[PDB]
Amino acid sequence: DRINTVRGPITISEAGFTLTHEHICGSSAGFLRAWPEFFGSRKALAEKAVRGLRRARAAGVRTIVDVSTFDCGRDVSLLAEVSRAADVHIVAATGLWVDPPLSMRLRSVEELTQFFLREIQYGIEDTGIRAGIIKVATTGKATPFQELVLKAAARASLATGVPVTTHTAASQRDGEQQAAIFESEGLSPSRVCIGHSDDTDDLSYLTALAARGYLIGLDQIPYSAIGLEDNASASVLMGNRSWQTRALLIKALIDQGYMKQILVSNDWLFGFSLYVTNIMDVMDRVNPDGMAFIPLRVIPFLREKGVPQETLAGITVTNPARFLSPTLR
Amino acid sequence: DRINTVRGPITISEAGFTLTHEHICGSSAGFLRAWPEFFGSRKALAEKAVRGLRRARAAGVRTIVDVSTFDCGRDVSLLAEVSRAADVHIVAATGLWVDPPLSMRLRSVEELTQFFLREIQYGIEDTGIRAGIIKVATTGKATPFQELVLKAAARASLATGVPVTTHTAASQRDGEQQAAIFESEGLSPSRVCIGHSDDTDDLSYLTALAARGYLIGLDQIPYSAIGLEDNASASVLMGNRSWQTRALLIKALIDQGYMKQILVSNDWLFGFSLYVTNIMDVMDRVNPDGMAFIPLRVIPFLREKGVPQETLAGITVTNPARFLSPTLR
Ligand SMILES: [Co+2]
Ligand SMILES: [Co+2]
Ligand SMILES: [Co+2]
Ligand SMILES: [Co+2]
Repeated sequence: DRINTVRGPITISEAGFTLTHEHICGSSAGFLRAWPEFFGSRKALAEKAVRGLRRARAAGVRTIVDVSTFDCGRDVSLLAEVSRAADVHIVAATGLWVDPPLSMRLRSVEELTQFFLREIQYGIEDTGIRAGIIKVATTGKATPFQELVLKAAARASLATGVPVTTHTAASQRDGEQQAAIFESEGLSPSRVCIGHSDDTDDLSYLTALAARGYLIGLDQIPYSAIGLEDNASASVLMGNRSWQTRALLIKALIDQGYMKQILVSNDWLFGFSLYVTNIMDVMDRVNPDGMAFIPLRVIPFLREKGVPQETLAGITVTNPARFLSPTLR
Repeated sequence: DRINTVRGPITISEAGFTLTHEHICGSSAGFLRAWPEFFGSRKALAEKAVRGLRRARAAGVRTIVDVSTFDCGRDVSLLAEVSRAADVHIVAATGLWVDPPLSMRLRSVEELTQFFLREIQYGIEDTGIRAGIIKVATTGKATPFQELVLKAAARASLATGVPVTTHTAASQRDGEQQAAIFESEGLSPSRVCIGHSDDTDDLSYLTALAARGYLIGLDQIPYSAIGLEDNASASVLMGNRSWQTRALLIKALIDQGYMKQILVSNDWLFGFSLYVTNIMDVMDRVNPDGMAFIPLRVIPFLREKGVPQETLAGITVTNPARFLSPTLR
């Protein structure tokens, strides 16, 4: 029926063209509040985000999913503010990313489940803003704590119908262990997106997941450190393949007959404190289109390579709606 | 000649009997706001904290220094709220503890100096509340990042006259390396307290630092896991020496001529998310006096051993006043 946004519950039909993996600000918990000058200021960060969202909107984007968790420095009232100013829906996330603090690392699976459910059914902090997605992450084989997080995510999903989205190291085929763990919890693959899947050339790894009912997150399309290979921080972050190479996996998955299982995005941000301090400037130099990269560059590129209009709109409208709309299957 | 508190600057006289290493809540950045139900509720924690402070105040305490940092879950507005309600002065801290998030770990010594100076000179978050102390931490030999934190603290202190206080593993003799770094930065030992120094009975270690002019933090006096031996968390946290063993070190340093270098405290808290879930309950079971433990139990203990009121007054009033009052020397 309805989807939780930072401005309240909306009908599925209001989502329209959705980017399913983005960030307003990728930071750490409390870091934006304690040190806004890292980002110019809170106001300059907010203005920059509103500019970016209005540009993506002019290009046809109606909704983004901010998959920043607690430990990724999600600041939900910032998300609320830029949503209202830009008139772009924003779905906020719960879950845990790859930098949980000690107060999280020491929690049991039952405690974590209570936490994730809190931010979905009760709200995030004291904002009354409720998460419409759960974000989790592994980086290679899951640590014992990550195993907890994945189970807690599956359980929160199973109690609410809110889907799970993942950060992976696709090159190490993380999606296979993630999926094995999600299924052990009785979670339906149709409530799970295996993200960062565009970082691999292995089309078999992808179609198998797709054939199992999972969604495939081809969500870092503009990421490439070509031309700046000596920037270590950009190189680890963006890798060494072209955006066209990343974008061509969309076509490949379509040609295998799995367009229904594809979600595309930019994984873009407007502030970034988690690498070298000017990583955001370096990324903006790589992709001046920001979040409008998908509608402005990827969509025409794919149409030029022969992909039908109906298909590109199914991937950017139908699939996100079917993914976000609350269900157990 | 004034000390910053959460309710504004106070005179030296107003500080009175001061506990120099305490916590309202030991947690992680943003944890209390994201998950207050871990602590019953923010209201239940506040009320416990307020009752706690009123009790300490009835026992003679006028001021506490909350040495919770950003990454130790400092919530300065909670500190401001409980300070007003109980009419106990609270000095807030800057610095970093042992759990810095990625957004902190990637920062340079120059950036860390900037952030610490922000919190001292500009204010904590958007509160306008200024830190009156810098807290740093090592656990054995400093990591590459902890070296940067220590250097940045020395520099911040050097620019403001605001003192530095440390978390140590006393058994690893951390004070010796902390001192060497601090001195290499040209920071006066009179502006530094080497904390958690009561965890060891190594007097040659303590008197060497005390001889250099360092203040010695005997700050976990009520910590003892005697009785609850099989409690995993309580033993690691509190060790196996009785409180009277910890307290005797105070008398030890007095008798070796160092009463002016001694600062005493409980290292007590009213919420704690950094160990097993019910750690606060267990600790309250050990020390039902809370922050009143120092004035109600430790002070009379020393008095019975023949330590004059004049000497006790100097340790609990004069010493904290000389320590907190801004100076480079
Ligand atoms: Co990611
Ligand atoms: Co992301
Ligand atoms: Co400590
Ligand atoms: Co402490």
